[PDB]
Amino acid sequence: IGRIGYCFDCARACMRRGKYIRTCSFERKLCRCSISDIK
Amino acid sequence: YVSESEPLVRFKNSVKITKGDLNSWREGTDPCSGKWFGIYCQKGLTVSGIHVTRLGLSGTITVDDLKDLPNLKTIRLDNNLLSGPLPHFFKLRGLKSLMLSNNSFSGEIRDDFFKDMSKLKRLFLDHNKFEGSIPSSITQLPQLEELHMQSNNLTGEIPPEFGSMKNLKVLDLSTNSLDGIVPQSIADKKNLAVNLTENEYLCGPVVDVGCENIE
Repeated sequence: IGRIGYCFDCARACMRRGKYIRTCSFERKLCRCSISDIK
Repeated sequence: YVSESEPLVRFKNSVKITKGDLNSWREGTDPCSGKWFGIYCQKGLTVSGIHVTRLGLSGTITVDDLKDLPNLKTIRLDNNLLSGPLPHFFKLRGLKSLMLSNNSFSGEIRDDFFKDMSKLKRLFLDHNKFEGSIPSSITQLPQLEELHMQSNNLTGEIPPEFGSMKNLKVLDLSTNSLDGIVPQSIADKKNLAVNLTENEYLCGPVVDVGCENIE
């Protein structure tokens, strides 16, 4: 497991929803994306 | 007016100055002479503003004396070393502008603190050490145009009442730890300049953040 690794996976998770990454923390297992779609 | 020298002089003794001084606040002289450091007067007749900036005022302050200045409309105590919770500003009923930027005022401001301050137009509480929630009475200020509370230790949700503030044009709550979801009313509001950045856990309409954790 890893922290920065987690945010990259968050980034990808967000990208496969057409959204930008917004919020990421490994300790809280929270990855949040934007509401808006990529421009 | 000379009579207005009495409350100011009392106020001068109720604070600890550690840089410069207020020796130009001489009891029995009209504070509107032009000789008083930091005094603004309306039409050069009656004291309407007090500006005691960068004097290293430290410890607790009391402002009660200032209620005897009928035309006092602005106070600026920016850039000092004030700490403790807010003094009795609410006794200064005609106050239009209150500036406390860059001090160490602390605690959670009691929700009803501002109820008696219906004339406030500008409120700067930024760069202090306020914690807990935004007091609900701030949202009830019918004349408020600007609120700056950036750089404190604030938490909890942002009250939706902000969206229904007729005169509000500037709302800076950045770099706190405000929480939960942003009320839609706030995003809806017409020509409002808002800044909610550096509140990590905020989600919703203005910060542009889906609330759902996708992990």
